[PDB]
Amino acid sequence: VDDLLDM
Amino acid sequence: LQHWKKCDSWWAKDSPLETKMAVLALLAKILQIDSSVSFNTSHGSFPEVFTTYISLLADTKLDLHLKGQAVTLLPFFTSLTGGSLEELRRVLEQLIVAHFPMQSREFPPGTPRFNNYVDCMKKFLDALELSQSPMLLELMTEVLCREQQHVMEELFQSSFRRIARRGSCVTQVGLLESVYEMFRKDDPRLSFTRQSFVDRSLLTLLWHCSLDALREFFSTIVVDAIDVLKSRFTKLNESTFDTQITKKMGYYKILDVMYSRLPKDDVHAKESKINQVFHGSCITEGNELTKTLIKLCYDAFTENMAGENQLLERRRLYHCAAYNCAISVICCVFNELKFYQGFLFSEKPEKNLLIFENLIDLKRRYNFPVMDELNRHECMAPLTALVKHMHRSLPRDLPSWMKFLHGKLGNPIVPLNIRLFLAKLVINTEEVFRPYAKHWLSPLLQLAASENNGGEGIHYMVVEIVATILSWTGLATPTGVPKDEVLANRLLNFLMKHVFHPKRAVFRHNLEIIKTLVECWKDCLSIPYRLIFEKFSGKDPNSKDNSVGIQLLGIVMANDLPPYDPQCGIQSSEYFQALVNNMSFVRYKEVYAAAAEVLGLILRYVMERKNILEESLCELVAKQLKQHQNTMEDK
Repeated sequence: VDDLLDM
Repeated sequence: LQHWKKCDSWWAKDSPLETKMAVLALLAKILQIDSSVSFNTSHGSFPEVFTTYISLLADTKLDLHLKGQAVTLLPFFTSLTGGSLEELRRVLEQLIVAHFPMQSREFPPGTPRFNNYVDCMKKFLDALELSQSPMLLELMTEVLCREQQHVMEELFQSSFRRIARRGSCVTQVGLLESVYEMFRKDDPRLSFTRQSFVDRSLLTLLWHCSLDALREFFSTIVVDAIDVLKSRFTKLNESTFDTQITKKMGYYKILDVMYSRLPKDDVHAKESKINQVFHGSCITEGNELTKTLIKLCYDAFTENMAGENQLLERRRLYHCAAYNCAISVICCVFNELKFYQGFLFSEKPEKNLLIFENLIDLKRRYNFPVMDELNRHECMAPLTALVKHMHRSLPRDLPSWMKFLHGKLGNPIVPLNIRLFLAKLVINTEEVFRPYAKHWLSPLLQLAASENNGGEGIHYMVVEIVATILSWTGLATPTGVPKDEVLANRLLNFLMKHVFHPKRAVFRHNLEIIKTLVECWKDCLSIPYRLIFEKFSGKDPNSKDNSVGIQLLGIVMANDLPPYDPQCGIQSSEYFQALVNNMSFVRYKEVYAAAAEVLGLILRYVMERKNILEESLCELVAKQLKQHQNTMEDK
């Protein structure tokens, strides 16, 4: 879910 | 004001008391026509009048009205003053410690001491408003912030709004700096008081500070909270660290209110005024340091909750704070429904909504008050706003992560506290939520069908579920789907079993739910007629309590007349006899006559459906009325 974070 | 040596013939410690009041009125008026053009701005014998207070504020022989008026002179005596502030501060310190307690529960109101105390507080707000001054604002807040809701702080809050509206950005920087530096610094005090510093003063001012250069405060300070939020986790080694969950908590609570107010053109544009998370010297093109640092909220969502802690309430509302902040940054900057979804709704098994909520509060309803009673909990207003906004900014994948989470987890795998919290976000949002009701109802009505909701019989939560459910019927129209039937049967049996209330106006309302719950919404009934007999048939000459089964049979009649007593384990030869026999209980009108009112509809049914029982029920009725004809001509 770290890629729903960031961009 | 020029005759100031002759004026010093008054103000003596030995002065007549009415004239100790009367002298103040002249200088109190003079500065209102003069506007401080002499004896104020480092001019005249100002040091002499200003040091005369050292003799006056030291007296003991007083009511609070010499002192009460004296504090009302301060708005002028420290307008624009760059010094002698320590001369004022030490007499304010000696005044506040003597005259006002540490807690207001010292007094019942109408005792003279309390009426005088609240008047000193009025005169200080009268002083604050047209001082516009950071010195007084600081000194006031530390008199307020000692317990919650104790001096009717809702009157005090008005002064903060009033100075936040009418003033310059440079004076407001002075206000905001002084209250921030008070909150920021870590000189040792109670954590509860330490929260109330931001929560019940600073924050109230932020919401009402002027539209332009409010950014000047946040752009000056932003590095501090960001550098604070990134550490301390290896130092939770003693209890005094509640003073620290407080700092991270407040530091979330002084920026969500700045994502609030502020323009989209400063927070997401080619030019990043607030580029100060980094040095900002090179990052001036475009803003994204927000989505660099959402990681901080992420930690505040997804910490795997501790096995044996003893600060869980402060943990809980900390997790809430950063969740509000995640709302506030996302609903401004991260404009895609893909990033409104984001991490914000989509967790790995350290799931959000399981963390924000206390798991032992019985959290019961009251159908009889005096929503913002227990909807008064955190996040609820923000989440109604979040969904309401994006409903104007357009799908099942968003609620799939919610409705089917609380729905498929009918088990204790979520506690009831979680399910009701999810359900509250439905109830207040039906008009925002109509399109998905078809598959939402299986979860949502399963909740009201579940054997416990905390309701001792019917309670306001089941009333809200069943009202929302019915309210969907026109567009949604769920009937005959395989689970709907076996749940509706459990609803009707419960709604009817507990229908009674000691208060007639409430009982009449429970009954009116049934009327629409059948006739607008179910063929799928299996009407609970085996109950209905017991709800009327128990004989006693002074029973009122037969009457409910009369009224209730009147509901199961009036819905275009379903049949009565099909195969329900009871005998027509006994059942109808009692239902007539009720009209012998002539002590109360609603007991006897209402049975006849029902029966005059039963004949109209059975005769027009052409069934044989009117050959007997007409004889049951006729047999009983004859007993009145010979004995009770009026009845």
